[PDB]
Amino acid sequence: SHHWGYGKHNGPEHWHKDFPIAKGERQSPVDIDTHTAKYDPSLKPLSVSYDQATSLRILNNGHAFNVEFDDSQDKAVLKGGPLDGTYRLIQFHFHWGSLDGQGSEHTVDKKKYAAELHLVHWNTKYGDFGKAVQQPDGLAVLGIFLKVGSAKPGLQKVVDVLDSIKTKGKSADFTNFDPRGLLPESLDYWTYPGSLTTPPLLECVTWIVLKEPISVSSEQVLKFRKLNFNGEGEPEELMVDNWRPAQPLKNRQIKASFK
Ligand SMILES: NS(=O)(=O)c1ccc(OC[C@@H](O)C[Te]C[C@@H](O)COc2ccc(S(N)(=O)=O)cc2)cc1
Ligand SMILES: [Zn+2]
Repeated sequence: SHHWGYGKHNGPEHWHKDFPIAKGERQSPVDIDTHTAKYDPSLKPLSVSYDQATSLRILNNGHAFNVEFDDSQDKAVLKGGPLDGTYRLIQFHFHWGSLDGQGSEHTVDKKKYAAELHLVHWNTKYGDFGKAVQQPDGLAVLGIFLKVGSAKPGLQKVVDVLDSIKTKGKSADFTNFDPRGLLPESLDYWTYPGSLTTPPLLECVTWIVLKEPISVSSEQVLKFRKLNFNGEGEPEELMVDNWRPAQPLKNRQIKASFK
C-alpha cells in the first residue's frame, strides 16, 4: 500500500524506491531561472474559462486538501497558451510551509514562496483523468504562487471549512465556490513539460506557472497549517511542508509568455 509522505522517513528522498520515475527526465517542480527562460512569440493567448465551474466537495487526502469539481462536461476549462485543445478542471489544491519562507514547489531564481496553488486540468481528447495521466500531454496544471501580505477575499470560504476536514479521509460539501477569486490580475506565465509532483510522479503535465503571485494573509495560511496528515485518532502530525523540492531541469526549456 502507499506509505509515501513528507517526513524524514517517507519523504521526497525515499520516493524513488517505489516510484523510480522520480529520477526521470521530466520531473517537477523545477527552479525557474528568469534570465534563461526565453520569450516565445509563438505561444497563443491563455484562456481561463471558469464562468460555469461547479465545485462539489473538499477532501483531506492525507497529503493536501483538494477542492473537487464536476468534470463531466466542459464547465471550467483551460485552453490556449502552449496547449492543444481543451483541458477540464478536475480539482485544485495547495502546497505550503511551516513558515512563510518556504512552501512553494516551483521556485523563481531560487526564491521559495509561502505556498503554491495547483489548478489541475485533463485533456478531453483522452476521455477521463485516469487515461490522461498515461499521456505526455494528458494534464495541464496552472500553478500560482502565494505570498503573505493582504488577505485574499476569494480564499476565505476555503479557509473557513478547513476545521471540518482536519484529518485524513474527512470531506465536506463545497458547492458554489468560484475559483476565479484565486487568480492574480495578470496571466503572464512560464511553461515547461513536467510531471505530477507527488507519487506516482507521472510525466504527463504541461506546467503553466503564473509570474504574478497572489497575496494571502498570515491568518489565512496559519489555518492551512492546522490541518493534519494523520487520520482521526492517530498521533497528531501537522500538515506542513507538503512540498517537493526543485528537480533537475535536464534537457528542458522554460518558455515565457511575456517580454
Ligand atoms: N501504469 S502507469 O501509467 O505507470 C500508472 C501509474 C499510476 C497510476 O495511478 C493513476 C491515479 O490517477 C493516481 Te494519479 C491521481 C492522484 O489523484 C494524484 O493526482 C495528482 C494530481 C496533481 C498533482 S500536482 N501536485 O502535480 O498538481 C499531483 C497528483 C496510473 C498509471
Ligand atoms: Zn500540487
